[PDB]
Formats: sequence, structure tokens, C-alpha cells
Amino acid sequence: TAGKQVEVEKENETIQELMIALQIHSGYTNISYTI
Amino acid sequence: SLILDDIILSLTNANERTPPQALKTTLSLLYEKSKQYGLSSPQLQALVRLLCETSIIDTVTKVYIVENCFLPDGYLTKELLLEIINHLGTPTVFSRYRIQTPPVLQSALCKWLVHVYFLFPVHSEREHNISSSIWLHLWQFSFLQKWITPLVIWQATTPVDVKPWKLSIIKRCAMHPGYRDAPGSATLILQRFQCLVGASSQITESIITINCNRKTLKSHRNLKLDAHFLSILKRILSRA
Amino acid sequence: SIKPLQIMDLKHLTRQFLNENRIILPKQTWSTIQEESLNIMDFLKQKIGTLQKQELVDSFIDMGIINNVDDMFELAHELLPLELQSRIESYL
Amino acid sequence: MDTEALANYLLRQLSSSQEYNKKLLLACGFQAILRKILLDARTRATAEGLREVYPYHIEAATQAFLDSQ
Amino acid sequence: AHIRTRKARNKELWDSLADFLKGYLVPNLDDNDESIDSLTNEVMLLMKRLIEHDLNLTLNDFSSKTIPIYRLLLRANIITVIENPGTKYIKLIDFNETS
Repeated sequence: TAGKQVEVEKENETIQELMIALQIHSGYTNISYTI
Repeated sequence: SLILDDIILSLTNANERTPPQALKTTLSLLYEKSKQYGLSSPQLQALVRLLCETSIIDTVTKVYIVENCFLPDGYLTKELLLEIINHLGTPTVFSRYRIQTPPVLQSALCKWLVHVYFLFPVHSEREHNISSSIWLHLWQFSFLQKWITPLVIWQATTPVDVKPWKLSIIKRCAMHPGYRDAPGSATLILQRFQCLVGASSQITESIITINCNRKTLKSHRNLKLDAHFLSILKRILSRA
Repeated sequence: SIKPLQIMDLKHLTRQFLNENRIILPKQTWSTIQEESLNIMDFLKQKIGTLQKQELVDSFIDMGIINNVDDMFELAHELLPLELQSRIESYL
Repeated sequence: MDTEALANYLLRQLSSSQEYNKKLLLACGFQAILRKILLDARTRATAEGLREVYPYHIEAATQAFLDSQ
Repeated sequence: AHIRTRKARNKELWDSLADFLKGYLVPNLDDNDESIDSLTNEVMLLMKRLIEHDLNLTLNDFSSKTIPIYRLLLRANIITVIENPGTKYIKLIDFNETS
């Protein structure tokens, strides 16, 4: 289904927002912009 | 100019054991030529990281260097905000071995970023999404709120930026005891979301749940911005 | 001497807690909590004036506030700002 | 007033890193008792079927606290 | 034609998350006396549990080895913890919703 490409786009979004929060609140010091 | 690198590269080698009058020379030499040629963005990156990792400069003189010599000669680099970002926060159970940087120095770095907001570089939109959430997360550090909230606000441009999960983060923090100013800073961010996406029931009723005297909000909306610093900066940016 | 603690300060330390439940305090109840904020502070000022490392929260379990130290962190999370939370975490 | 503010308030009427943290722990203890008391109060104000916590509920609950605990 | 760059991006986030766990987050746990891959899998499982919004995930799913993780999510304010049993379920806040 071409609507389940709208689902990987949504887990694409949460992994991204998840890492930012792990990195910041675990004192990571190599925070960048990953593709 | 090239002089501002033997300067900067020297401070890098300084430590305990250096003739402290040798130091004060190099600092004054820094205060001097920074006001003249201004600071080249890669130099500025090397400066800010020594400012956040070395012990051999009084912290209140660190603040002074940010308040009187952080004068960029153009647009800021993205690798520069990452260098600042990677030095903000609190020591955590995964990060106890970390060199952590005095909070006052931290917030002063932020206040400085507010002054040079117009020099921020262009972000790809994926990059803008990231940057928008970092500052919101950072916003929660009680001692960065005063100066983060302008950055989280000014980055709020399209109604894509304002989403529900950012709202509770904000609402949690406003209502949260153990924060003093957060209701002021929070309503602000909210009003900018209101002023941006339009109606949205969630936002408008959040603002109600946070009652602010209508006069802390007027002490929060107006910032003093140190005109002397932007004076010197306009001069630098004019020249080359 | 500022022994009676400000009403507006109470109405802030707790306004989230009240909203998060059912609690509707008129201004009259607010005064009542103020004078009681004294005898409740009165209580533990003689409870243990000894400031101990280990039994500090062990004292707190005895009071029926918590069951363990995990509960104390859940309290830190809801009463302290972010950066103190990371601190207290290592203290436990 | 915030929670750290409440910490120094408490200790000033009575009295280095490890002792700072306990001061904070103590400030959470005050609000923990205090909200136990307001929650006790709400239940006996809802026992009687009322909209609203009335003052007696408060001094009931506060002594209902210091007696048992 | 625009679909296999996002599925491309999707693996490059999964292994980025993985590489960050194996690389930084789990080593700074340093529990299980030295079981960095025995623990990474514990933790990796937990994150895909969170990311896929497994509703069966509860506080008891955290070993006393991995409980800081839980505390880290708690601090970051990016999970909701809710209890008929006296047990407590954990889900990620919603990052995709737009209303």
C-alpha cells in the first residue's frame, strides 16, 4: 500500500525525535545532524 | 585577521603554571584586536570551546570575553552552534566524566546567541526540524529559559513547527513547581504559536490554565539588549 | 522572622497538583492551609533535626510518604527542575 | 516561589554537596506531606458529597496525618 | 519514486540509533559486569518496543540493569506512565500528531 509509505515516514519521525532526546539528556557531546 | 590566531592558539596552550601576567597580556591583546578586526567564524569555534573546557580563566572573565569579544565577521557557521550546543546542559549519570561548563557561562552563551540571531545560517528544512526540537528540549533547563525562549520563538515560523507534543512539554514546565519564571516564558512561546497557527483549542486553553499577572508577561516580553555590543558589531560587519 | 508562609507561594507549589485532581479550594480554605503549613512544618522541625545521609529517605518511608527510593525520584521528577533531577538521580 | 526557594525557606527557620541535596530532598518532603494532606482532605470532602474542600477537612487531615504518621 | 529514499533513510536511522546505543548509551550503563552486547540487545529491543508503540510495555520490562534508561526517558519528558492492575505502562509521547 502507498499509504504504508506514510507509516515509515512516521517512524522515521519518531526515531529522529527520540535520538535528540536521548542525546541531550544523556549528556552526549557529539550532537549533530544525521541523515 | 591572522593575528587573532596566535592569540587564540596561545590561550589554548595556557594552563596552570603559566605566568599570570603573561596571560593578562594575551587576554588584553584578545580584547583589543577582536574589537577591531572582529572574529572569523572558525576562530570563533575554537574560542568558544576553550571558554567551555578550560579552568585557567576566571568564569566571570569568561563571561566578559563573550560579552565583549564574540564579534563575528559574517554569517554564523552551523558547526558553531553545534559546538555551543554540545556544551550546554547538566552532568548526568551517563556523563559524569564530562567537562561541564559553569551554568552562568552557559546562559551567557545563549544571551549571546540572541544578540546575533540575525547571523544564523540557513537550515535545510530537515535541519530546521532538528534545531527546533533541540532548543525546546534545552529550554527546560531552568537556568537557560530566559534566553532560550527567544530562540525557540524566533525559530517558530511555519505552522508545521507547532505540534501537540511541543505543547505539553511547554505546559508541563509552566505548571511545574521548582520552576519560577517558566509560566512567563511559556505563555510567550504559546502566544507565538497562537499568533502563528490561528485558533487551535489546545493552545488557547493551556494559556488560561497558566494564569500570569499580565505584568510578569510585560517584564518577559521586553529584553534589554546591550546596545554597545551591536554598535561595535555593525562596525565590524560593515568593513569586510 | 517570616514564619507564616505566603499564600501565593502555596498556590504555586501546588496549583498543578490541584488541577491534576479534583481539588477546589476557596480562598477560605487557602488561609486554613497557611496556618497548617506551620504545624506541618512545626512537626518535622522536631522530627529529626539530625541531618543524615542514609536515613533521610529511610525516615521518609517511615512517615508513609513513599515505599522505596524509586518513589523519591518520581517525587524529584515532579518537584525539581530538570537539572536538579539529574543531580538527585546520582545522589540515589 | 519554586522548590529550591522552598528549600532554603525551610532550613533558614531551623539551621557540602551531599548536604545541599538533602536540603532539596527535604523540600520535596514538605510538598509530599502537604499534598498527602490535601488528598486526604478531598476524600472526606467527597465522602460527605461536596464540591469543594472546606477548612475543617484540612485540620482533620493534618491531624489525621500527625497522629498516624 | 520518492519512497525508496525514505526507506533508505529508515535504515540509516535504525542503525544510527543502534550505533549510538552500542557506542555510547549502553557502555555508560556498564552493568552486567561486562555484557555490552548482552545488554545492547536488552536495550535495543526496548527502543523498538517504544518506537513501534508496543502497548504491552510496562515498567516491569526494565531490568534493574536498564532502569536508568527508564529514568532517562522520564527526565526528558518523552514518555507517559499510566496504570486496574497496580502496574504501570509506558508509551512514547506522539511526535507525529498535528492537531
